[PDB]
Amino acid sequence: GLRDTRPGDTWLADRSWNRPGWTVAELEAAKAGRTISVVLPALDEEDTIGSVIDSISPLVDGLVDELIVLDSGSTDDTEIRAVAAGARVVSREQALPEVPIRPGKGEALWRSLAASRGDIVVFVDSDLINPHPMFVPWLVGPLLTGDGVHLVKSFYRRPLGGRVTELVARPLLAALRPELGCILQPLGGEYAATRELLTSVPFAPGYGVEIGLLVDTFDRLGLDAIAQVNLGVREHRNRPLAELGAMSRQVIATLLSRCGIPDSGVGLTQFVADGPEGQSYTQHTWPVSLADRPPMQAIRPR
Amino acid sequence: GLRDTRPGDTWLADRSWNRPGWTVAELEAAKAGRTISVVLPALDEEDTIGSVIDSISPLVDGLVDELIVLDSGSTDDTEIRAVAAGARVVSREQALPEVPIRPGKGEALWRSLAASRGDIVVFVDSDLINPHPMFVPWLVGPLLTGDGVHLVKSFYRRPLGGRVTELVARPLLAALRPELGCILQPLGGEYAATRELLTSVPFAPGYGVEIGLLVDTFDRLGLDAIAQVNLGVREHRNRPLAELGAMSRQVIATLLSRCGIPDSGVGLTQFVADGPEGQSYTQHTWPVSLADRPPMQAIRPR
Ligand SMILES: O=c1ccn([C@@H]2O[C@H](COP(=O)(O)OP(=O)(O)O[C@H]3O[C@H](CO)[C@@H](O)[C@H](O)[C@H]3O)[C@@H](O)[C@H]2O)c(=O)[nH]1
Ligand SMILES: O=c1ccn([C@@H]2O[C@H](COP(=O)(O)OP(=O)(O)O[C@H]3O[C@H](CO)[C@@H](O)[C@H](O)[C@H]3O)[C@@H](O)[C@H]2O)c(=O)[nH]1
Ligand SMILES: [Mn+2]
Ligand SMILES: [Mn+2]
Repeated sequence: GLRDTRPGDTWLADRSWNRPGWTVAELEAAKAGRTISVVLPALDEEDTIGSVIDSISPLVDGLVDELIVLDSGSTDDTEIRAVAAGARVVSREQALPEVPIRPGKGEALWRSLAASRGDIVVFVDSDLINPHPMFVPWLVGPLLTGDGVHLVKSFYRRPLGGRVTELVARPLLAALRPELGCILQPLGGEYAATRELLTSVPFAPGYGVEIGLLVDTFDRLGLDAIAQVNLGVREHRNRPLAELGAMSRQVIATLLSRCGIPDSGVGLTQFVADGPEGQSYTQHTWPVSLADRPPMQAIRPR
Repeated sequence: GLRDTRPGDTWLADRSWNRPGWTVAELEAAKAGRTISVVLPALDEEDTIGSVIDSISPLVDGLVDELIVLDSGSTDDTEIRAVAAGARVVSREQALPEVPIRPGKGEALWRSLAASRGDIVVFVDSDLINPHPMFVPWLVGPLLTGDGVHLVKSFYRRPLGGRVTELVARPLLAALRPELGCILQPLGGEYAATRELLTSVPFAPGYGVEIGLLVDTFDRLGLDAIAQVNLGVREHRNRPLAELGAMSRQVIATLLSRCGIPDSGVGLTQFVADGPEGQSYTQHTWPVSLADRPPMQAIRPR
């Protein structure tokens, strides 16, 4: 199965693979009643976002019913450059105005549930350098085929998550939810899920949103509702070791909470070397949230 | 305090620093009755070990009462090259013959308790490229000064643990034992402890030995028994991402166990890309142990 896989191949819970022999035109006919929304979380991506949107543009009005970019309060020219790419911009404020704004990616995705209409929601990051046009078709594929799959996770390859995936998320999963050891990229920003699922689960804060979702899906619906799809090659912003430490802490906090383990709520305090010889250390404490958002069905029922 | 630190500076639990104004000759007079043993764990280090031993050689017969290299079953010429460096070689077999051998670094250090005699034991890794001669004096310093310190941990700087320290150990500590957030390098192979402490605590398997020790020390004796000392510059073997994943898993397993959290015992399964395009994946499952060794006082009481 994993001895030969092509960009598009689907893996089911029961160690079974499937090669997709359809087109964008074929999947659209397999919809019938069900609608697809694509959401792009964005916090200052004025350089990359244009190219991201253009790859998805031809899908709109056909397969994709609506393309939405969720603005996490960008201070640069992201808001104006997204419109010029032919995308609809919805900020956190207008996505759900009657609930106060909280920082983090988890919020953005949670708020986008209220902002979107589609029966199926697809998330794609807006910092992707050259995304392949077939990304969205590949993610929706396993959902349109009737069997009871609610969450589609993607796996990718670095060109010629990263470290945090391989050292934090995956080993911790092996320790706490061993069944999810078959997930290759648990913290993948590119994934698709049905509204029925998304609106019934709580949404983890910050960078904990993905791993929270994965575990929540597995705990309620079992492994049989989760599928994996090969995308091929992924590339985005190169995060410094300092940032990765913070993200790890949030991934830990989110995963520990989903497993009924009390997390301290104490932020990761880092010690960055000042001078060349490491003569002194600058103390840096990243914030960590243990506050989930309630299932959207509790706030604004579809 | 951390605004200006020199190689040798000691940090106490109560956020207090001390600059060591003594020599190797001065500390030796401050011993009186108490003895020091230095242990070097070694599993195939035939290139580095000679240089490691030579740095510690002049301390023997004076400050260091005995220098012991604990052989973890090296297949190369480590066993013969260690003797030629003027070091005493004790394998796992002869360190404690009446207990069957288990693989991993944790075993090596546990067995070395039975093999060593000193009231104070100092551990230094044998894969260190150019260790500073003052390493051992710096580690024993806070122990010889009477106040109730039982474990001395070192911090270092990369030249011009690594990732696992910063992404796994430290954030997880912040989550589970928040007080140990002030520890800079929790997985440091260079450290010193009193026999009274070492023989009363269980010894974690594999690369979990250090973090297990740190937590066990903190849980029983509190933060007041743990001190930190600057060493300056450290360098060793550059471990590939695959290995680091395994180590992380063991660090997690060990830390989770010390916190009364049940670990699955399921090994981390990794997916390494085969070809250039990542056309297929090779499945690789590292072993993980949840088996501590009992306190040495239970096996061979000093
Ligand atoms: O407060 C925020 C922070 C980020 N983002 C957006 O989310 C996407 C991914 O953010 P990024 O910081 O680049 O994620 P990474 O640091 O690379 O972390 C990786 O792993 C995370 C943990 O699951 C995922 O959330 C990410 O998609 C994935 O890229 C980007 O388009 C951002 O604009 C927001 O909308 N709001
Ligand atoms: O089964 C083993 C494995 C290793 N070692 C020795 O232990 C030392 C450190 O091993 P290494 O694999 O180089 O450690 P790292 O992968 O670099 O891990 C870092 O972080 C670990 C987690 O605490 C510490 O054990 C290490 O000292 C520290 O170098 C070396 O002298 C080895 O010869 C053994 O004696 N037996
Ligand atoms: Mn990114
Ligand atoms: Mn090493």
